[PDB]
Amino acid sequence: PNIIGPQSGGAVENLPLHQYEAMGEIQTKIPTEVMLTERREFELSEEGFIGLVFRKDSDNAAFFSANSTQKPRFFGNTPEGKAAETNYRLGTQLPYMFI
Amino acid sequence: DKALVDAMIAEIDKRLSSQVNEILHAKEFQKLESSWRSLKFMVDRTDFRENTRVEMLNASKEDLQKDFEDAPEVTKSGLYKLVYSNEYGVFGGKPYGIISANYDFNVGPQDMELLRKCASVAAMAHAPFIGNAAPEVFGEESFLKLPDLKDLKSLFEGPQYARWHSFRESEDARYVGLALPRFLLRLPYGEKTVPVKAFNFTEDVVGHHERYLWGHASVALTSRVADSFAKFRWSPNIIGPQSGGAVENLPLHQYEAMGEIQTKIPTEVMLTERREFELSEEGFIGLVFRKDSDNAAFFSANSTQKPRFFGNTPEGKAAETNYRLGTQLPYMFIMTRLAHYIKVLQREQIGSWKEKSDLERELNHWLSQYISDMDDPAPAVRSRRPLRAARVVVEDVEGQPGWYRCSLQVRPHFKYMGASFTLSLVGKLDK
Amino acid sequence: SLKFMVDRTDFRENTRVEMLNASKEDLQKDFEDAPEVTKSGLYKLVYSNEYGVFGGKPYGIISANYDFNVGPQDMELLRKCASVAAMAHAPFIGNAAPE
Amino acid sequence: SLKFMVDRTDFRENTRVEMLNASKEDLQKDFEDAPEVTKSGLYKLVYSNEYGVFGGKPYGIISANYDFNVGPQDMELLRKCASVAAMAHAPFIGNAAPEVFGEESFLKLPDLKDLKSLFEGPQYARWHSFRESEDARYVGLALPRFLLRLPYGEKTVPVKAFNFTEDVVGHHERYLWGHASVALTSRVADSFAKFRWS
Amino acid sequence: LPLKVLMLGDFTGQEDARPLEQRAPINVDKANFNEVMAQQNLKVTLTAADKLSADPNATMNVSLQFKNLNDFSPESVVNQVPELKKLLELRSALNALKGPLGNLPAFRKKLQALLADEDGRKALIKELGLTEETK
Amino acid sequence: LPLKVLMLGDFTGQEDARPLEQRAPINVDKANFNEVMAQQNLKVTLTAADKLSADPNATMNVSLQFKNLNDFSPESVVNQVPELKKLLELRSALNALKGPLGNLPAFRKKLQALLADEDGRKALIKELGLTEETK
Repeated sequence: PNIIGPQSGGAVENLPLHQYEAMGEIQTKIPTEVMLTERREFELSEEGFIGLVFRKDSDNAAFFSANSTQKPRFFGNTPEGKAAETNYRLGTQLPYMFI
Repeated sequence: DKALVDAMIAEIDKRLSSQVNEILHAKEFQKLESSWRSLKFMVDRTDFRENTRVEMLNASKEDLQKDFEDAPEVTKSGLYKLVYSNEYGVFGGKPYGIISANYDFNVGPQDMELLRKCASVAAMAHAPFIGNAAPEVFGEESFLKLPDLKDLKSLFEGPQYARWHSFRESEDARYVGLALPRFLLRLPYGEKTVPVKAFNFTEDVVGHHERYLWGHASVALTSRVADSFAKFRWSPNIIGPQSGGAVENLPLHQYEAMGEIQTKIPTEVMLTERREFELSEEGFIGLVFRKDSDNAAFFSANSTQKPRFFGNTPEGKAAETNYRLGTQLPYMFIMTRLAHYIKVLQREQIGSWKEKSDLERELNHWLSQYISDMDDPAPAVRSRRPLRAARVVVEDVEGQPGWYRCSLQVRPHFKYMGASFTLSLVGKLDK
Repeated sequence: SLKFMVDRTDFRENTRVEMLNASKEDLQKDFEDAPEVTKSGLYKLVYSNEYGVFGGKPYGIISANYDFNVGPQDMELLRKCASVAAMAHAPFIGNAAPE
Repeated sequence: SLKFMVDRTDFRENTRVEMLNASKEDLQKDFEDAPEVTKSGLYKLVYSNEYGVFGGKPYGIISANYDFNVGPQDMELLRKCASVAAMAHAPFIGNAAPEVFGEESFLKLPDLKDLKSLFEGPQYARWHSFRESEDARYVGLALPRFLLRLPYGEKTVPVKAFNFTEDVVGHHERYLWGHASVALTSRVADSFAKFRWS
Repeated sequence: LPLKVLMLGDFTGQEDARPLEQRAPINVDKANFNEVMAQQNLKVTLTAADKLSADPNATMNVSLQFKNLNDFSPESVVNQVPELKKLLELRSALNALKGPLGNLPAFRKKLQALLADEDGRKALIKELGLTEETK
Repeated sequence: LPLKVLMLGDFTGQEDARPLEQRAPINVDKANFNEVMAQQNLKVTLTAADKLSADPNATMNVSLQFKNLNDFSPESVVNQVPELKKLLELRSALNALKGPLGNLPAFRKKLQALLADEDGRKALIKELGLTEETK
């Protein structure tokens, strides 16, 4: 279950780095194609993707969450309906399915 | 110079070994060896100090049919004479516990007729007849093609199994039990693993696994019955890796594969859980092999008899429960021993001053001897006391003073034989 | 990438990995060829030779070294891998292509 | 190796040893010949003539001067010795051969990367089952051997008349190696000599 | 009540003339198993492919007898098959010669004894003599 | 209760004909260890490469006997191997001669006695005579 956090154990440490000339300055090729923002990561998470985000200015990346492909179901906003949603959402996430 | 002499020895033994393979792999030779070797394998795993006995009766399948066809009725057959007549039906004698036949059966009409007669015999003297099934029964050359069979249930729909299907419906089918794949008796001869004197013999098993000395699994099942009896004097503990249906210490044979090493499976195949279950549904007793070990287990001992379906009502489901108990050997062994005790002990009572209610009183006190009706008896202790409840009623044979009609019904402890699980994540679950 | 995986594990902690050479094209070939998933080649040594074998062991998870598009072939492949994973209670992990 | 054992014990402390000449081959011969272990020749004068005799005495332990491989014969022999030891409550100690670890000699033990993984192979199927038996408590096998004699030398180990200088080649098998089981047996003897417990 | 089992099967190489009702059962246990085999008297008359030569038409008929399970070992099979027994005697003659355990005069005397068996084929005698070192 | 151990092993060069149940155990202690070896009677009949010559086909068969542990010393091995014992006698003859402890007449008389042993090879006698100084 411990696979979804910078500290929890979803952190990927010791990524390759590559400093090269930019517009007269120096920059490193990002270990991942892009430097994913928190908003864009969250968007990907909503669409059931597992985005490995890069920690800016380091050689560390992290998996903020491991949602499966399955899309959560919505239920009526009642005590029972919200309990149904809670139970179904637990099913949709890999950290709990591994258990 | 000696190096050339050694080369002469190498070639001499090479030729001698080529010939010795022919005798050792002769079907006539193996039939004789496997019979006696499998017999000792049985015998030496029993304990004769625990009131266990075995007798040998030399008979071929052909002559079994000869006798049963020759006789006007089963009660006059030669086999009936010294199974029933000289045992169960003799004052001062003893009843045969079970019959182990060292045979393979096909779908052939002769084999089916033989099973019919053995079912009748077993029924009359309350003892099961155990044997094995041949590979061709499943329309395959050997048991090594069991993995290729897509569906056994559909396979048995063919007209070829018309007689076998009728056999499973007989009330006598409860006393027949056939086993599936064979198992190794001997590890192939080898300078290291299984050396011989003088002659440097290295047995060469070809592509044909029939070169291996396969043994009748019926013996392995017979050792299961013996162990349960040796410990408890009852034979229900024969259907589990832990319960006592486990067969331990199987022969192993590591040999070169595709550049790697592998061991010849003690049974022809490594039966999957799904395939075992399929065989169980078709009333076969499949000895499954525990992957990567030298242990095999009998997950269940269903008889040949096919369970009957009843209407889905309270009474109908009770009928199904009762009928299914009858179809399984682990429970029939209980009734068999009860039948043997009643026959013996009751003959001792003939001539005594017994009124109707006298039989109900004494029979009740007797049966209680094998009942464990506690809230929670120690698990597998229930073993020595197989029954949980029992009921006896006695009536009078009207117009025949001194004769009675007795009904004995029993509720045995249940064996754990499968379950379905529903997993679910949940929030706000009661702690 | 395989070694990068392997050498960051610890085989002393009862961790095991097996390699099974298969292209996406032949995965579809096998799954389309077979009458049902229970008779697929992949099912045979994921489920049959493991989880459904007395004395054996169950596969923890399946890692597929593939990129998936929205293509109908890729979607069908995911459908079959979802069915397999469900039957033997192990997740199927892979990657998505840029397109 | 026998004297090396004997002279490091103390017979004044109620310690006793008996010798019974038997090869591994004939051990199997006897145990296979007999219908049951209770009728084996070895059982007869381990158990029957000792532990199970009024006025007698029980054998403390059995030291077998053998090397065992993964061979089926060796495994069967261990099975019978486990049964014997269990019945008369005395452990059977011996040694393991180099080839048990799939190496030519014990000098390649440093090269073995992982013993635990090595024993997963099908080759050790019977050995693995043996370790699971309830009788396995009465078996104990030792690993590398040990030197018994220092090679002959004009200074270190001289002989009379003949000026002999033993020449140990590249093969360390030239050294007079001894069964470590004896060294372990002296350990049992010392503990008993001091405390009457082992 | 003891638990008695009845093992029925073809324990011999042939059917008996005696009716089933007349032939008797044999009680077996650990302390007489071998004695039972000895008393039962086992025999196999069978023909196998003769692979001591290079002829497809060559066949070997053997008459094996068993008293105990030890008699199914290759060592007993050879002893009851002259066509192999003589080859084993040859084997012992050649190992003795090659290990220098006997001189040439004894070797030649023993060789002639081995090959004297009238039940041997001349083809086999030739293959046996071809194994003799020239010296 | 004493602590009695049973040492089981192949203490002899050969298996015994006597059944395991029939052969008896021997009580051993510090005050009779040697006596036990003497009574046990040890013997080794074995062949080793003959390195007293330059022939790969030359082999030496020895029959060693042991009464005590002292009999495993090279000194006892030589004494029980005529092919080496004669060489040791030669050694003593040459050291005596070289240290001037005997005259030429005694030397030649003793030499002939040494080389007279009929169990010696003529090849060995030649190598022994080649060690004699010309004078």
